[PDB]
Amino acid sequence: EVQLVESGGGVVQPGRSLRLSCAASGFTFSSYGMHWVRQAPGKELEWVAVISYDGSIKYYADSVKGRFTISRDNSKNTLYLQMNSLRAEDTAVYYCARTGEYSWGQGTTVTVSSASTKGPSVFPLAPCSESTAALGCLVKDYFPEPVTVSWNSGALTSGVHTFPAVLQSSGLYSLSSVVTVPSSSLGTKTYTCNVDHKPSNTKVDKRVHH
Amino acid sequence: EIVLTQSPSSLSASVGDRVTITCRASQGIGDDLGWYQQKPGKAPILLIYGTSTLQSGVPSRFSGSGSGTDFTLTINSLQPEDFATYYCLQDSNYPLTFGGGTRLEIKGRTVAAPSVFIFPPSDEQLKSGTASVVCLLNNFYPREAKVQWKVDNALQSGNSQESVTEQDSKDSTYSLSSTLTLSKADYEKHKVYACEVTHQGLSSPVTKSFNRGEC
Repeated sequence: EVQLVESGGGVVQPGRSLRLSCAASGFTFSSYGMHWVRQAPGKELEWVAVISYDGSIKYYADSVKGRFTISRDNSKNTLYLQMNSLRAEDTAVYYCARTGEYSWGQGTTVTVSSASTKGPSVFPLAPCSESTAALGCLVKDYFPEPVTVSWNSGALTSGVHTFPAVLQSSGLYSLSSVVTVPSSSLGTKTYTCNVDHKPSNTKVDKRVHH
Repeated sequence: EIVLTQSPSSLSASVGDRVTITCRASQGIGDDLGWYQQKPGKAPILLIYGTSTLQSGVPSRFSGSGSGTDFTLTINSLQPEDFATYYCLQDSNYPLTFGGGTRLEIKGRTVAAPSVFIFPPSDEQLKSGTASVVCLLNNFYPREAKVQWKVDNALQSGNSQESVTEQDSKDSTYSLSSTLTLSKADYEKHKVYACEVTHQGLSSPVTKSFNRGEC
């Protein structure tokens, strides 16, 4: 089966450079032509670069020209994208595309930002004072993505909602994880949220009291 | 560049329904328009290459139609595996262009109002000099909802961030979170913090509120 594997993405500061690679396999790499694409968080996909089968003709987008440069090593079966002078707009997941006169990879994620690696602060979400009750944890002021949340070490999945994180104006991420339970269960069952942020090696369990 | 306008934005259908999605080309692109399927956290799947030319690995359920400026993706006999977001693409000339996308939602079996909760800031966060008031809307349908923060009857804006889960596939519902963020100094100047929710399932807008010291 024809395949492309992207790599080289990561967290980078603005104005800095980064080059992606795309290992092509399962097809004659020197004959086929290649494309670069990117998808910003939530937005539609966006084309950025195109190269010929030999590296002859090359064309970028307007937001990337003069900073992004496309290339290809036909001997190692690889397509390259050097991205210089990176800007916050460039933050996206970049996919490697084949073309025919198509097949898309998993993509590699590039996050450009001036924030530093920082573990999250976990706070209880408990109501103030009905058949169903709600509790949760707020996972605030962390970067980079992702963080994982489970409830009672994975035993409590029914009624759990872990929302997609949002990017705050400070450049830090934040999310909430909630669970709704029968209002009678309060007082004999316990509810603790488990938060993992691998980049900062942050592991926290917080038991939420109503 | 050539603008591909996709219609509609979101779209609800049931397992079995026959549904079609429109993509329009700002100027002529010929027969070179294709169609892609993307599910959350996945890579785009090439449904169709150019116009109606269906591709290997895709069932005959899918169909392309149109030519020139107007194009259409049509799916016969909807299956649970086909609920995703669909994107039209043209490689007629550079730069390559994509449509705004059409998210294919599960047509909710019936209208469900959200369960609304409001969470005050924790004391320990109040230590940190900041305050986060959270408003939760639980398991509602349809997705369209309106959450308005009130602080001593003053309508807030630019003040909060919103988050939506993907559509639950057991009950076809959605959940929404709204975080209002103040400083401790700001938070302590005001007394009643209210969350007002407008949704189709609620005949009147529901207001869940708390007052400082109450918690």
